[PDB]
Amino acid sequence: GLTEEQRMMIRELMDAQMKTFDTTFSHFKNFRLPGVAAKWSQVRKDLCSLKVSLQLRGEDGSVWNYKPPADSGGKEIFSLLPHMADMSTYMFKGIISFAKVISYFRDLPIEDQISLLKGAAFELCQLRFNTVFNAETGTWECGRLSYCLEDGFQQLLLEPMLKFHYMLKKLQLHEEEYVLMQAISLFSPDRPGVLQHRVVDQLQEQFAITLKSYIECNRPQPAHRFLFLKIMAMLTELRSINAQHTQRLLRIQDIHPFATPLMQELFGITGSL
Ligand SMILES: C/C1=C/C(=O)c2c(C)coc2C/C(C)=C/CC1
Repeated sequence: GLTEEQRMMIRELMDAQMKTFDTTFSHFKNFRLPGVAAKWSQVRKDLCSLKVSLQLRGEDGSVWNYKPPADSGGKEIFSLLPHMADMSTYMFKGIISFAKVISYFRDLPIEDQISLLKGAAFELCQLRFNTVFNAETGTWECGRLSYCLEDGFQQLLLEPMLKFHYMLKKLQLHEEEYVLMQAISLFSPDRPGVLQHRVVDQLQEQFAITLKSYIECNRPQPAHRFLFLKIMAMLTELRSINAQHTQRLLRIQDIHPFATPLMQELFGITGSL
């Protein structure tokens, strides 16, 4: 029940997703691993919000498992930051590649392309991570790497990022709906520095209309009443989570540098003290 324009739009997004989302993480390699005054108090609270163990399954069948330390007043809270920076960077590269495939995106001026990616890279990363999230085990399954939430569940949903992943996974979205959420997030006209606000706003509206129509044509079930509005509310929440985590990372970065050059570029860090 979609127009030909809407069908081609979804096709171009799915194509970009297929080409740029390495769902097995096969090419995530050479990453770092944890080694074998009121600022610090808040950096202490900032880091304890995402507490995961790490599993690495080798091709040979071997398994390495890392359990993180407890917070005990020292630098041990930073042990996983280089690894997560390498992951973030790998994911960001895929997101940048995704955007550059999309015709609606490459037709924007280069300055707006950069402003949009700076604004949304983190959000599209989280949308992709949600598709590998296992809500039954509290684990993001990234091919041969697994990230498992330390253990109750009601106390984990207090952290906005974790509640987001559980609540989004519960909607049981299709691949097509995930990629339309990525586009809606990517084409946000009100990111800092955007100049073609009107063109970007018009593109975002078309992506949201496509998503609304996709759901109407393919989801008649009572469980999916208001699904479009639930998705748009999650995107609003994702934007809030994005803002929280940008401030959170800039605080950590300020006392304990860890951002890769790509992250610095995305977060506006110039390289000068
Ligand atoms: C909440 C959370 C953190 C992240 O969003 C990132 C980022 C960003 C990079 O690596 C991770 C680890 C990962 C397995 C994802 C979900 C857990």
